[PDB]
Amino acid sequence: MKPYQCDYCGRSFSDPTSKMRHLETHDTDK
Ligand SMILES: [Zn+2]
Repeated sequence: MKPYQCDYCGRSFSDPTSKMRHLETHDTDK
């Protein structure tokens, strides 16, 4: 078991897919 957590969020995603979208769409400054 290894939680796919976000380095900035501290939130553990149990799925690499949504942890992926969440990490790439984190780039929503504009
Ligand atoms: Zn995040």
